[PDB]
Amino acid sequence: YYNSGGNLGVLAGQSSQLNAVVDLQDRNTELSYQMLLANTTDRSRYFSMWN
Amino acid sequence: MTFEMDPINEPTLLYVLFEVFDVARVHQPHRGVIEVVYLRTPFSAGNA
Amino acid sequence: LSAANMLYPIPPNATQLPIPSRNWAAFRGWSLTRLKQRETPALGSPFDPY
Amino acid sequence: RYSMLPPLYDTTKIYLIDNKSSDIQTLNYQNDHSDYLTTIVQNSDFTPLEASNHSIELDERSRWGGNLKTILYTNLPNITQHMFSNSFRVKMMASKKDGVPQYEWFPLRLPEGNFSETMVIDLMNNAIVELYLALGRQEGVKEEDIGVKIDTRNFSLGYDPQTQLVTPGVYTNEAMHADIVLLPGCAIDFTHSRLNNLLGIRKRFPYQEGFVISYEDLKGGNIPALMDVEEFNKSKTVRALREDPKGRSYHVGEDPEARENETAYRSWYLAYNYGDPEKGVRATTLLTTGDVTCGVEQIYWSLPDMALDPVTFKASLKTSNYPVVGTELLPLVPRSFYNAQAVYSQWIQEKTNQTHVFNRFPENQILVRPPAPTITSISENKPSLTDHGIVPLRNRLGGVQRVTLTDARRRSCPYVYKSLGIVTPQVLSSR
Repeated sequence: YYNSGGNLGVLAGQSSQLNAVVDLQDRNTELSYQMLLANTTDRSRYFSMWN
Repeated sequence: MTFEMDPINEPTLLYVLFEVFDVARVHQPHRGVIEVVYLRTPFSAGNA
Repeated sequence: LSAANMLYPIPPNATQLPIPSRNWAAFRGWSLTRLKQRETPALGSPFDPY
Repeated sequence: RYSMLPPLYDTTKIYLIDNKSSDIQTLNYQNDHSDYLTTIVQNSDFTPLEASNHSIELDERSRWGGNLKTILYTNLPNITQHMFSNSFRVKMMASKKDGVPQYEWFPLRLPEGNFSETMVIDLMNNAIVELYLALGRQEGVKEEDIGVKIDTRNFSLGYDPQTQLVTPGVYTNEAMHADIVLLPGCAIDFTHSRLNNLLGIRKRFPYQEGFVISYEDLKGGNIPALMDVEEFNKSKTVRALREDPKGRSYHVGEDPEARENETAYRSWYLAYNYGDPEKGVRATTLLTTGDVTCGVEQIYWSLPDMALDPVTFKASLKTSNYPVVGTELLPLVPRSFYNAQAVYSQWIQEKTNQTHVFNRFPENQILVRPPAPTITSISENKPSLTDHGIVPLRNRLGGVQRVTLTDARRRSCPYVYKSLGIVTPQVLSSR
């Protein structure tokens, strides 16, 4: 799940209790990640680990 | 904005992308304490 | 990516498509394309029945 | 700060409506008014849903903490699978051929809807009958020895301390309080039922799970047999009534009258304040008011993405452990009536309706229809307007709040029709 307030991921310190992950269904992580890879590496090779 | 496009025999969508600055600072003062501050400008929190 | 994702419906056979919105500041630029409704799952909700 | 517009000073209002869930079409596309997400923005020109990223800022220097005057309004039926009021176990006879009987516990189910304390009792016995009309009459057991039967009237008002029989020849037709008649080797289970409180039967020590009440426990509460009226010319008296129209023996303990005149029908109401108050039933139970609502169970409220963790509560993401902000009592009320028609309307209702469903045995003085008690109480969903105390707020309230309404067992209550809150934040103390 990404960009979904319905199932927003949590990542905060037990003592803090204040979630550090603030997502908005307006953003698009999925696509963002894609383009990112095509700019740092050769998006033609394959890598099973990350499928 | 006014987009003129070719007609298609099926429902479509106009995917727009208002390139902005989606940045966030992470501050860790003490052990087991994460304080973050997001800021996407323009379009801070929707438009109204 | 750094950009706000917007989605406006385009009725079948439609040609013109206006979109009103206003920015109080200055961004970076525009970027756009076209997608098919059937191939675009309605996000935000934990499940799309259609 | 409202991110845009101009910021406002102290004494502001942030409303959390249920009329906003339809517009958020993307978040509550699975949950119904129990844990939906709302936009506490309300700008008025930015289309339905928007401002998901925008946050309603509050200063770093001082923390707020406003009231919370919510407006709840449910519509929960009297009986439903949710509150565990539809089912209720009860060991009844299964077969009896060649003196080869048997008893086995069977879970019963009641339809959703029907209310009224009297109507529910007739339904509890109606379930007893349908069980017999599927397993009973096909195997061996007669219509006479039907185990378990809820009543309401006192079976010892006409009893005389000499003869030991109900001199009227008929049990007094006037309900007092509901109970549970039992036959040899048969009881009712109420470990997983709230129908027990409805009858007006609570344990002195509710903290101990297991509300079993067998026939063996109802010692010293035998129902006094009727007197043979048609055979009273000068002598007879001692001779109790055995049969009647259609011929249905009352199941006497034996032929004698000494230590016997009694039948094999243990009563709960007789065991209470007529038994021996030292080792009887009156040691672990208690004669309480009926109360249709079954219990004064109080719901929980919470708003994780806005109100601070109340003292010892901890942050997490699950609808079964949200940080409660304040508790309210469920908006279900009792509505006292008064039907003088009762008992007299019973004699007429048998004609209003086409078929005697409840009153299948209009002959037997024990397996009849329970006399309709005076002052019927019905549930009435009243829209409450509570007054919650001051609650601290976050450092930066979210755009899309999460209004949750937890129950007693920590879970959604699919009977919420209205659920809105108003918050009026104000400064408390600086750092």
